[PDB]
Amino acid sequence: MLVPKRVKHRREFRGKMRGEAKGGKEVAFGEWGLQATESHWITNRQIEAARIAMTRYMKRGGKVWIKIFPHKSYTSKAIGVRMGKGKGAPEGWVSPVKRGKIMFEIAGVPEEVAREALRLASHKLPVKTKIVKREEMGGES
Amino acid sequence: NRLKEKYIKEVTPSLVEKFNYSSVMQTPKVDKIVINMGVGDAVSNAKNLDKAVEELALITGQKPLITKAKKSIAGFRLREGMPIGAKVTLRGERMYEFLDKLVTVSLPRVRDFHGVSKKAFDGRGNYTLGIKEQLIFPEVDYDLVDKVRGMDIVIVTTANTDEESRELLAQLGMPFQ
Amino acid sequence: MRVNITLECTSCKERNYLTNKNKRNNPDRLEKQKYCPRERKVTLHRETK
Amino acid sequence: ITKPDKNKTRQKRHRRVRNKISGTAECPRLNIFRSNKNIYAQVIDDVAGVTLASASALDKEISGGTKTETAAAVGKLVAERAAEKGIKKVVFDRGGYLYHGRVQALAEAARENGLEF
Amino acid sequence: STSNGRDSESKRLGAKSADGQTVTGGSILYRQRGTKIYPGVNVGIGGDDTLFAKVDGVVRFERKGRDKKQVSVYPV
RNA sequence: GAUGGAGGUAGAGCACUGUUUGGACUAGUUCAGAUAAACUCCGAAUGCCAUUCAUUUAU
RNA sequence: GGCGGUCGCCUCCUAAAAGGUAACGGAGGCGCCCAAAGGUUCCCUCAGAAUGGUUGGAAAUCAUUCGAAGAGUGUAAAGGC
RNA sequence: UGUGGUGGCGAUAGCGAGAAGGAUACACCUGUUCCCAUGCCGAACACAGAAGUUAAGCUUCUUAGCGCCGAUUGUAGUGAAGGGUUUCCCUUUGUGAGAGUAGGACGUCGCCACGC
Ligand SMILES: [Zn+2]
Repeated sequence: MLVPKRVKHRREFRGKMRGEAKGGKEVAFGEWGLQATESHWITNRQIEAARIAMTRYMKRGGKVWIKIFPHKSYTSKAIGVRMGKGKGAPEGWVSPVKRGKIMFEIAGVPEEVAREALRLASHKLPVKTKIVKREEMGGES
Repeated sequence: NRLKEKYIKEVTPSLVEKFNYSSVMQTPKVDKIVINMGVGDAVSNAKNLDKAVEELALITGQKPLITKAKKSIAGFRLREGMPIGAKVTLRGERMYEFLDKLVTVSLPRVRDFHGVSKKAFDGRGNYTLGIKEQLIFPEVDYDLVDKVRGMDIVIVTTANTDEESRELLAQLGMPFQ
Repeated sequence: MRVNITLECTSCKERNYLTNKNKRNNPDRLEKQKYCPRERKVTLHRETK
Repeated sequence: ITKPDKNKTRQKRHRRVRNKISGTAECPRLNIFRSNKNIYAQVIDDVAGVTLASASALDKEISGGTKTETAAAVGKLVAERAAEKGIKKVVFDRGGYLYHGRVQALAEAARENGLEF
Repeated sequence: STSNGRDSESKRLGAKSADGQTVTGGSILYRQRGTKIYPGVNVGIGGDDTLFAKVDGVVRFERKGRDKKQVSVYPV
């Protein structure tokens, strides 16, 4: 599980995703991408589950870029406790993802291994996805 | 006094030719001489800056400044403004007399004649000597001394490239290796 | 240690002013030249013993 | 080492003198320049941005001494010349110097021959 | 069981007269902390940075060089 | 409706402070990519304050 | 309801770009101190880094060169300088 | 015209690299007797000067590497008016950025003095 070292604030607000990605919508470092087409929260455990599945399938390695980091914490109260007093205790970490964001990148491996690995990563996740390659600019090798 | 003649009569023609100076303003000089004492022991015994100052003033006709803390570090039991060391600055004739007594009387009292290192030029043309004790001078005495301590020296000049000062400094004395 | 105080005139004896001081810092009595309104003049005022 | 020029160090003090001193046409601004061999003086109003009178150290005809005595003559000259233009109520800008030496000489000579400060 | 729960009274800071409004002597123009805005022709500063008119005239918010603002009052 | 103005939100940005991924490097700085409620080099729509102003209206 | 906490005052976020705005919402301070740490007149410019230097070490104190602020501002934070 | 001084205007006025120049003026430079000064030092500030020099400041001129001033049209947002599940999304009408760019830019306006 990824965790931020040293937060400045222990609790915070949650909202208000209102989808459209602000940042990385193109492949930057690899050859193949996994782009989210819905907007949702994505947690520590979902990322690690997807990463383990993606790497296990690629015997002889290759490389993998995780491009999504959980910055924002949770809180929650307990069963049997009435409404009222201040926020609960923090339990978890998440990152909000909006539609358009590329989330993983793979390279050093032909199509079918990369496509199978990105297929296995998506069943571990709560979003709809596409698979994209680097298309066309002044230079794309 | 002793070296203004020496400048305008041996050295300025030399240095003006060796680097082909179109003007004589271009020829470097000696601006300052600054002496330092790092006592660091008024921490313990208040009567240490006193001896440092007595010795430094035995050297030159000038009561030295007093340098204080400038911050507070607990490694050395330092608050702010704890008077630590003394310093002196030398202009004009106080500089030429002091350079002469450095080259011609005092320095060679030091043995194991390593003179002056040459990794000692700042990279911009000023030089800093080094002294371990006080007994190297004819202004000091035998018995009065009680500690092995010596003084730092810095000689500042008006030179761009180190070697210009190397020559302008050896030419007046300072017996380098 | 800090205590309110009154300064009293030294010619007409009128307590004209109220002020402060720290009495472990200033152990003795304050002394100021202040305008005295009864005489319309600047006079040496002193703190009440 | 790098010795700085003095003229910039005194521009840095002159800009702080001028946050208070300023000159209108009722109360023009008596300025001063002091160089290595002279001292000058102008009488300046600022809403219009112009000079009303002037006098210079060794430009026109002052001499009869070359100690601080050159300054008092300039003070007397601007006093007479500005009284010629109906001027009595100036304000004194030191430049960035001290009110002490040969600027005090010019100022004093101004105060004897017609200009109320 | 919380240890928060306290605040101070709001202070009603801001602009108290508009650009282009005529104003009588002594009327407040702007309440602030520190000089966000500066005093200009015929305007004073108080002890806690409030800006006030000295003379009757119209109010004009202007620009002070590159990055500062000014208030002036101009009589007819 | 027209004209002037005060102010930092919705964007989006990484100059400042937190949080953060790759690569080159070395002392023994750099090239890229993200992020924020108590971050800001920037910055709307609308609302608000005015005016010897205009057109309708009756407060 | 009880038990627990809270009860006046200051600064920030919430607060939807004027002002105002709830909650047993999220974070901190106050119940003083200074005879100069107040007034006024002159003068001054910071924190670091790199290079050399005896004790002296990473780091006390000296010298030079870069350095718009990365310091300081009696005390919390914001706005200022 | 050239140079000294003193002013307005958002650095389009700045920074760095490069050249040249002493006619007067500006400077560096030379000294401490006398007014004044160093928490040590005539370094500075203060004064007396006029041997020396354009090396440094200063002035003029070249340079778009760093800063600065930047449109247009496209997007993101959002006044009004409507529609699906209402977490969110869409269609008309009006407004319209921040980025990213084409371009600008090595100042411009004025008073005084002296010299040509
Ligand atoms: Zn009385």
